[PDB]
Amino acid sequence: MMVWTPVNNKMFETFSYLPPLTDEQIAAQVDYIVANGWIPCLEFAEADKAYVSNESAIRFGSVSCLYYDNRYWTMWKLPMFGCRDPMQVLREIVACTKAFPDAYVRLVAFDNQKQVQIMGFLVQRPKTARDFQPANKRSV
Amino acid sequence: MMVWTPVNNKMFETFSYLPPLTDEQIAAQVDYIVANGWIPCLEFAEADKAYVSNESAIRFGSVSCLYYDNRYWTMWKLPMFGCRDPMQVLREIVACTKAFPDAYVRLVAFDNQKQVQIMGFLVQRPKTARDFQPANKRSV
Amino acid sequence: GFKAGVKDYRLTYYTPDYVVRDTDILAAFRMTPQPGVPPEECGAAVAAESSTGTWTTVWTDGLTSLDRYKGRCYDIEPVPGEDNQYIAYVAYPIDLFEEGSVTNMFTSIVGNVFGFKALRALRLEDLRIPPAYVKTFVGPPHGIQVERDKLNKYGRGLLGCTIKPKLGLSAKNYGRAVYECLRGGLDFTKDDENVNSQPFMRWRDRFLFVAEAIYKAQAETGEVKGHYLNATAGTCEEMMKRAVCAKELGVPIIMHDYLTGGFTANTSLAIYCRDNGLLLHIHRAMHAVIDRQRNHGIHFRVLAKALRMSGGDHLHSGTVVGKLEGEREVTLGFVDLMRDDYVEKDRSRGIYFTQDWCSMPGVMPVASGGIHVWHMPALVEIFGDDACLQFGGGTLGHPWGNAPGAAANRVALEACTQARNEGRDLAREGGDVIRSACKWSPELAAACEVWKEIKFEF
Amino acid sequence: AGAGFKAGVKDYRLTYYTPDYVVRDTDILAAFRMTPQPGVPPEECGAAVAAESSTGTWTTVWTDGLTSLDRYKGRCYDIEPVPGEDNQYIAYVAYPIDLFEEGSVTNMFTSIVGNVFGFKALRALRLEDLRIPPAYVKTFVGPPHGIQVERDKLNKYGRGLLGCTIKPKLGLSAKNYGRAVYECLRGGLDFTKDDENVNSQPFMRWRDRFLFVAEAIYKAQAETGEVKGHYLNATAGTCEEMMKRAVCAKELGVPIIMHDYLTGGFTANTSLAIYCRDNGLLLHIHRAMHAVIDRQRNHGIHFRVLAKALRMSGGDHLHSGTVVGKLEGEREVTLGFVDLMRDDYVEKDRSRGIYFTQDWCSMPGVMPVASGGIHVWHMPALVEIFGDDACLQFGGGTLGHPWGNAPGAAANRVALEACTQARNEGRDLAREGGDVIRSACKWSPELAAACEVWKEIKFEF
Amino acid sequence: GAGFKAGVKDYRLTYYTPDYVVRDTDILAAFRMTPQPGVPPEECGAAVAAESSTGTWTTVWTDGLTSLDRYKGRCYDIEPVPGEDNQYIAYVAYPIDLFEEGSVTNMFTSIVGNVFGFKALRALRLEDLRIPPAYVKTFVGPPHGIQVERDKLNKYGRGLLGCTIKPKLGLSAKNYGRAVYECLRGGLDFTKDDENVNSQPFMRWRDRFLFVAEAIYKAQAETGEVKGH
Amino acid sequence: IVGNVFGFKALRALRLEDLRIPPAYVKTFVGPPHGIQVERDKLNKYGRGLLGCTIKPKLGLSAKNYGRAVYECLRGGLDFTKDDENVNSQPFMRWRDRFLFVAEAIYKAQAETGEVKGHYLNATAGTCEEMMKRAVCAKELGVPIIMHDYLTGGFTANTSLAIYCRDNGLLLHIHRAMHAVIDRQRNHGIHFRVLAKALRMSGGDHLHSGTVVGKLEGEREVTLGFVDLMRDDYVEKDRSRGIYFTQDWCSMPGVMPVASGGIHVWHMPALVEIFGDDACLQFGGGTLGHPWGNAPGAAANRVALEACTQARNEGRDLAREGGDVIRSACKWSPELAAACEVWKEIKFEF
Ligand SMILES: O=C(O)[C@@](O)(COP(=O)(O)O)[C@H](O)[C@H](O)COP(=O)(O)O
Ligand SMILES: O=C(O)[C@@](O)(COP(=O)(O)O)[C@H](O)[C@H](O)COP(=O)(O)O
Ligand SMILES: O=C(O)[C@@](O)(COP(=O)(O)O)[C@H](O)[C@H](O)COP(=O)(O)O
Ligand SMILES: [Mg+2]
Ligand SMILES: [Mg+2]
Ligand SMILES: [Mg+2]
Ligand SMILES: [Mg+2]
Repeated sequence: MMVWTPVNNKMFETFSYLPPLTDEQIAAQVDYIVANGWIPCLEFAEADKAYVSNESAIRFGSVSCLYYDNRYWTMWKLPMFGCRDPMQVLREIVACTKAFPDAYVRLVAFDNQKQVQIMGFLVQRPKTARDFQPANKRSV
Repeated sequence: MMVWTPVNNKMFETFSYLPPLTDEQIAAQVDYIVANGWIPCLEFAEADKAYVSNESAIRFGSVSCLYYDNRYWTMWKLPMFGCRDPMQVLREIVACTKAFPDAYVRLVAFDNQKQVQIMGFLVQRPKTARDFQPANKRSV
Repeated sequence: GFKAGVKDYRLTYYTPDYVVRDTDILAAFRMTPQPGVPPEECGAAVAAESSTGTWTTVWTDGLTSLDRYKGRCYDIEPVPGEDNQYIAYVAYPIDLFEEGSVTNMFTSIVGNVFGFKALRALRLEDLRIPPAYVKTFVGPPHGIQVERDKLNKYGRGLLGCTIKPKLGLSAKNYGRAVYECLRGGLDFTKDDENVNSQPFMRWRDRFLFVAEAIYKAQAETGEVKGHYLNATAGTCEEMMKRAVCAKELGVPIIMHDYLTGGFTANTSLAIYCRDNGLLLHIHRAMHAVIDRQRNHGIHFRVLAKALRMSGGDHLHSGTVVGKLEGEREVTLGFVDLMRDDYVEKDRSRGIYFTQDWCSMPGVMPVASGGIHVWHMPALVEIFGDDACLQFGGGTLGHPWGNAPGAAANRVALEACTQARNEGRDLAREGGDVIRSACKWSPELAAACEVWKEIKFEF
Repeated sequence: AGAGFKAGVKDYRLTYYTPDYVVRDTDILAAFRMTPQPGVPPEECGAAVAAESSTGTWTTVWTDGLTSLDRYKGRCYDIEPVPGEDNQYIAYVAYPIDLFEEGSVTNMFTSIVGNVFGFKALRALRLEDLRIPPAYVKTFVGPPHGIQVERDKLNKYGRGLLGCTIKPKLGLSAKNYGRAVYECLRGGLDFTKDDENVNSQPFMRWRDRFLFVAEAIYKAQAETGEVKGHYLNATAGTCEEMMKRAVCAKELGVPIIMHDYLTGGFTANTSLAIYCRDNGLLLHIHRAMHAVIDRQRNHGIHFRVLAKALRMSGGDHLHSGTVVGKLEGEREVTLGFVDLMRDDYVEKDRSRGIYFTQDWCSMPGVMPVASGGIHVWHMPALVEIFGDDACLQFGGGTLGHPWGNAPGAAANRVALEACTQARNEGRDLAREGGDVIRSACKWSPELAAACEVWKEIKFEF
Repeated sequence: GAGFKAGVKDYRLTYYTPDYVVRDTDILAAFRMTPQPGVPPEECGAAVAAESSTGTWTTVWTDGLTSLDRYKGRCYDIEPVPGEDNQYIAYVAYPIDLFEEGSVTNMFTSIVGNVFGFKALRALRLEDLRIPPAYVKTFVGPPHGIQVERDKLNKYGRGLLGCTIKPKLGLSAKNYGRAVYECLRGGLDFTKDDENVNSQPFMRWRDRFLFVAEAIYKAQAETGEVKGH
Repeated sequence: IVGNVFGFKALRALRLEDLRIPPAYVKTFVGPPHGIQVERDKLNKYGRGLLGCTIKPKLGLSAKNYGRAVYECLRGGLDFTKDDENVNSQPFMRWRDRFLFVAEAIYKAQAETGEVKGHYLNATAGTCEEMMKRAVCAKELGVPIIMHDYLTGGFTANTSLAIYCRDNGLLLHIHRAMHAVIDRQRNHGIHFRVLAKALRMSGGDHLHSGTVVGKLEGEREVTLGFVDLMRDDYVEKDRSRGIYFTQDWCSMPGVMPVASGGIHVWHMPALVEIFGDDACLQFGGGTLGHPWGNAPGAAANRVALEACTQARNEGRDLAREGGDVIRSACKWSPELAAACEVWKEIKFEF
């Protein structure tokens, strides 16, 4: 019987329960994005503004249901509309991680028909980050 | 095609749509009463206090649902408990009509298990009453 | 200890040696297992998955006392004349249920089990609601006695009438038809179950005109009159608005579709009716989706007990003889369940459990649907005085109009009551009583003439 | 000369059977699976259904002349015989829009399924589908949020959502309830839920539960850094109670409540959906008691109808069945009504039980929830059936794990995330299903302990 | 193709679609358009359709995040006006999704909100609207309507007769009631406050209401006919 | 005044050009909830125009996307963003969803820039009850400002809302949707100056004044006049400006003119010249139309405005050296440069 650790095992939504994505597993997802016609986009946030919190709810009445800060990240350039080139997306991932080496960075895709974000996973965790666990030390 | 008259065709609950009860039809009802163990009783009312109205609702707020004046009539003597004698009931009807010749009078019977009046029909209409129709002149 | 993995339900939830407690709720299921699923296991699956159990073993069981809280299959009868059908008996502890909530009781007892792959069909035939659970319900707003006392009506059935056509009439015409029916000698008229508020007739317009009719007919006949105004609605707030308006208008009675409305809305309305002295007429619209088939569903007697608890002064009982199905023996049984304080187990009537209602008022049965004057004696014979009999087509289908139509039915009903009272046996001299009355009443005669040939037998 | 009042019975088919009728764009259409009594002509039986669910009774009434029966009558306009069936027909009825109260599922059901099912003149009746026209659809508030808005509020994209009914159903104290909830949620589940019959009871009073669950939600959310929810139950005996509980949930700031729409009822349910819209609560709908109505093929109402109904009344999630789990659900029909729940426009498709083209005219979609007797092995099948827009729930499949809830949760989350990656990578889940799971068991110790325990377990009969 | 291209372009490129088949649920507007000299009718019609629906003056990138096809107003037909040099009827179709259920306010805000003030046109007139049933069903609509009114009032088989009290302003509440009583008892069904009779220093509203109420009831008792004000 | 007379057979056309609202009548009105001074004090913003931006496309965006766009615009340096006048509550985006996401955007941008931010959440609605419901939610969210379409909503609803705003300290932005139906033609209708006096009395903190130079009509001299009527305490008769009466507002607060619609960075100096500091300038397309997105778009406009303000302050005459000030700033700011490049040729003259 192994025990799942409460310290500091912070996750990151889709795919953060799998082993970290290889540069090629990332590329495979980008193929799936362009395969389906979806719009790719990059978002980033500094170490603080990355996790969901609620310090603006100090200004609220009883209306803080489904309100959390730091849902929104900062948009890297614009979303890439009708840009059907897998190569060019991977290049933008690089340009972005390069400009913000200390940021969290995630890749997202929008479906414009349903008008909703259709996928999204993390591509860069900052180096200073001490609040996650490697995939093997999650249970002791 | 005959038309049912609105003037003045006032009725009186149970049996008032049949032809008026013969002294022996009355007696047949009283047999039914005694046969079933029910308590017989006589009630009466003067010409005004006979019909359902609502002049006390002038004192009410919005609470006059299922409130009507003149539901209660005046009890003749007392109910005849365990009195299993059909003869004596008929005598009391006579006693009462004799004492109040100008009153409406009705025979009623109580079930004490269910605690409810279990039957009731009119036995005397006052002579001055001009607001009823004989059984044949109800439709023209 | 905790042993992960699947095991048989029967290990934990089949307990044939269990003594039922006076406070247990008991369910009688008509079970039809899949081929090769042993009856004991099926019965235990039902007991499990309507109480404490899921499909694989959970550790959290140890935190509590499963012995205290588990549903228990405690007896299985095979069904005579049936290869693969059993009556499974489940006992549920009282602690399983929210006080005063029919909705909760149904959620547990009929919530999921009916959908199990491991069975072909399931039917809930009866529940035993123990006194200590019955005491947790407000129950009917008034009940038969109080209703009779409020209306000042005794010693005969009550007479009602659904306005027709079901939909299509304006408020003004609705009231017009109402006045004519009421003044002829009917006690009640009603909105049709699906008359709510629609483009052709908005509810408040109807409520006003109906109020007016009720008052005209009452002043004219000198008898107390009523019309069941429909409070059934999209939302509780709309349902309540309508009830409040009925109250404000002084009218004595409203109706609700408890099944299409729902138990939660219905209990809310019953409580409002208790608190404001409104009589509550319950229409069972949609019951036949659930109670028609013998193999699968919930039997009507259970939907009736349920409504008695939630709250209603009238509940439609069926006619037996009219246009909608209703077998005689089973009907007499659930009418007893509706009306009586104590009803002894009687399998010949479909009554699987002794039901003690511990003083909860009784609900009045309403017999409605394709019945006319010829049925009168049969109806008076089945139901007795404590029933409401309704003639929709039976009144607005009379050749001389509503007033005559009403008069006809009133006379027919009074005649049969007198006859019954005089000693005549209604089951035999039925036709005779009616015939004597037609030769006597012109309005009744016109009615007998038109529906003489009309019967509902298949 | 004319058309006057003629007292007495006649056939329904004279007025209510109109096979030459052109259906209007605004008519509500019904598809009944009719089974007449022997010797009752199909045409007459269908007209009876149309009549007694609209404007007609059993004998001719005079009041008909005051109004225009033409304008308002229900109309049986087509009858198909059923292949492989002696005495079974599909009767098509058209009801004018005027027959119905705006925004009222309750009223629609009252007309269409009110009385007819109980007719002596038929052996069985089953409502298979309804065509709710745009002009009626637009009268409903409909779902409080819908799939897109839910995903936006919760900030969750690109995969199914994971849920979990706490067990045992009944018997757990409030403190223990929250305990379990915290442990499931921290392992990687998105949601947990009250069991449908967990309301307020002697062993656990609802306000105690709501408080402890709120604390569990917030602990788990702070620990994982992912948004968490638990469907607190607002199902209650009275509307006033039901509202009290919704209000408390709002007051706690928790994201989501649940309602048993059929046992609570449509009136109560529409009320709650309106409250949820007005306050930003997500509403999870449990379909307790549907099987009493929708299980048999000959009689009742088919679930796809009960699902259109819930979509109109209001819900953010609706239970859709699993196909592969412990409760019945045929695959093709399920794919159909899931489309009915989720999509804006669904073309007629009889292979899937869809009798009518349904245009939902922008009413938000309801998220299907697949729950009941599923475990990790079922994962690929589930992802294959439902896609991303669903929520998968593992009650036993979580609290039944040998290592407890957090490990249980973790297992399921890995299982789902693996299939999603595979799917995305091009791997066909219908074939390579077992492979994806197996790769992931040899990789994750928690998933492995799970696979081991439920490897033999299937639901086929 | 089809990415984000900054800069102004012609409205006609996106908002003039003369090959469009109107849907049964679209709201349709008929505008009497009068473009500035040298502004092509097609472009002026599309400007109107754009700026009353989804479009602004330069291209915005956010268009890509949604489906303009689904949401855009469409100029779909232009008739020239006989006997008119520079006047056209432009036809605009708006998807139902554009509008708030039950809100006349929202409808007028879109349709007649900004466009009438465009530099690119001399004049604009909205001549008609096609309110589709599926939009109409979202309104409560009139409280009663002709039939129900007549039924309430118990008045049938003739025009109804009303009368605006005069002088418009200046009368005291008591005089107002007096005049009202005299007009109603003559055989008028209705009298009325003048549109600008609200509540003023010479006659406060609650005063009027009370006296009018009295006039209504006197006239009604006297004539035996139902009376209103 | 405008009830019946415009429809008389005895005349061909009628136009109301001005009204003289006497102090004794003015004093009977609550008037604007806050007014220019109080607004500036509340927002802590001084010594320049305010910058706003209508989210685009007008309709079609989801709540989540709306908030996303809002955050990007606000963090670039705009003071305000706003719902489009016809953004109320619709199938594609329900109002409460929008209000919540926008609130989040407002707070993120505020924390990031350290400047006070706002978004005019639209309270315009079908019924007063709905209008109020929306205002209450905005208050409950702590957001500083809401908007109303006073003409399509109507005066009665508007005055109600203004009073609510006064009572709860909400800023009220007024959109004049539909005015052009009434005020466009010279021969018939009501002139806008009258509709502006009216709004000032009914209540509003901002009122759209037109641009003169942008996509919608507005002659310069008349505009300068009614802007004075909106802002000032005392305005002398001046027929050259269409002001037929001396208007004394007897201390009723002033309404802030909002200049919006088809304007971009090249218009900046003309705008600063016309309105001065006490105005709000709005760039919808002018922001979401920028080739690098909203944040850059915002930054561009903010720089353009700050430059013109400095120039003005330093003595430079903006009516002449206009193009110069802008040009200096493009060669200096990459974001502004990209903006100037795209809309250089774009003008509105007919
Ligand atoms: O709609 C109808 O058919 C009725 O108004 C009867 O009309 P008629 O009297 O004209 O036949 C009742 O609702 C049915 O009795 C319901 O059936 P049940 O009582 O079995 O629920
Ligand atoms: O009570 C139960 O059985 C469940 O909590 C599942 O528990 P497990 O995951 O432990 O099986 C759900 O309520 C069922 O899914 C209902 O069925 P459906 O979704 O078909 O309505
Ligand atoms: O809908 C529009 O066009 C705007 O959002 C401007 O958008 P852009 O900045 O993208 O042009 C404004 O509502 C107009 O300014 C209204 O005109 P006015 O101020 O005259 O009332
Ligand atoms: Mg009915
Ligand atoms: Mg459950
Ligand atoms: Mg006037
Ligand atoms: Mg705008």
